[PDB]
Amino acid sequence: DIQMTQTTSSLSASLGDRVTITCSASQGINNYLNWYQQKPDGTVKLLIYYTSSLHSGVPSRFSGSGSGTDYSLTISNLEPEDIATYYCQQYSNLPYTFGGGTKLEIKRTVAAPSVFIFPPSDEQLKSGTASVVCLLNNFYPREAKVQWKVDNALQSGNSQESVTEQDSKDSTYSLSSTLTLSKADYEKHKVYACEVTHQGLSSPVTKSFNR
Amino acid sequence: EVQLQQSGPDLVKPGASVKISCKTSGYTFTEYIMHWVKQSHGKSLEWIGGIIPNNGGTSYNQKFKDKATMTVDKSSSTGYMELRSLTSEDSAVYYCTRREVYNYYALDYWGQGTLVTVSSASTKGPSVFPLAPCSRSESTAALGCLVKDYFPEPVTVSWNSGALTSGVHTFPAVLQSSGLYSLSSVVTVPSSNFGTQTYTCNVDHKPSNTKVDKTVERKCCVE
Repeated sequence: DIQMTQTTSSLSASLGDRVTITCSASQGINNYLNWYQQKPDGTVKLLIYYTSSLHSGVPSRFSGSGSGTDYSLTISNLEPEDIATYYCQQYSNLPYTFGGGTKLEIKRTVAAPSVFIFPPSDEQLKSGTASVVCLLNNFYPREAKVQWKVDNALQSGNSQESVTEQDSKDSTYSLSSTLTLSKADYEKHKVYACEVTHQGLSSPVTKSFNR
Repeated sequence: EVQLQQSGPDLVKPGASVKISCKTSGYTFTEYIMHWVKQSHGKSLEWIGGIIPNNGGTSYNQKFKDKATMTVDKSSSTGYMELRSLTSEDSAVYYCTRREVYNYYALDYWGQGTLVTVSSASTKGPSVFPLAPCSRSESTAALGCLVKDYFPEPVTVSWNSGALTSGVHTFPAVLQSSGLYSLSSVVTVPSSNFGTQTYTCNVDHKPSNTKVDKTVERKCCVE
């Protein structure tokens, strides 16, 4: 076999909104359907069993519905701690099968990042590589442009970004941009600048240091 | 409290086998069926199989009949799953779970997961560098640790031996062109509170048996 389909794998919702996650089975599963919540840290919890029975300790904002092939998990009023991936699972037949999951993207009010720049440590430099790090802390939405400038020359192809999962309390993201240079290239330049563009910023913010 | 405590991450060679443990506590082991679940890259969930701890009877997903073997040790309340003839398709997170009966069956408790990486590449422990500003007076200050050039995933990072959690962001690892991983862990503090502590990141890389503490020097003084 029974295929469980969660057609919508990425679902946007606003805090306080009603949210509906849908699952369809390839054949009737006679209400033998459970829902699980997986947090960004990989922890899994049972929410709903046998279509509509709330697991003890689960908030009453969670409910389940459906029959035959078509099942839904409904969050009556979305809270920031609900950021997670939701999976359905049938136990009508062996093998037990799971839907592909639905990850929430929580919509909150715009917040600009606070920006920080870190030079490489001597401890790293002595081994022949320099990492320069730019941090964008606690912002929304996810879209941000981070441009490196070295002695006022725009850089390309020598940085990598990483982004946290949305925070369970404030629904924000944080992002690192890491510029990687050889020691020799690092010591050839003076000014290292991180330029940040974001919806919450009325003009771009630059953080910089002099070597 | 019911707990399913899984064994640590494991790097293993293609063709080898690996055995994952699930040590249970806080309930009568023999009274609940244990099920195992695989989560790959794509975060797709698969049911592998289950075992009746009371008599050792097993049910397998036919996709896993030639891959997995489930066993129990009743005396230590522990389930085991052994995966044989490993390929890179077996790189995944593996969960143990308990089945509750309410014939309404659900997996009511889940272990923390075990990341198995199947690779020919050798383990390498991370180098841990301080992230500290060139200089100070804003409303927040940031500092961090750069956890560079390790294989395989994962690493764990705490601050001040788990005493500092508020305002910590530990980034997901990025795969570098070198085929080694790197991440940063940062913490922000309100400027007024910055001086109220020291900042030490604690980095654990189990596959290399690496444990590193790095104190990020605040630079408070001036001559």
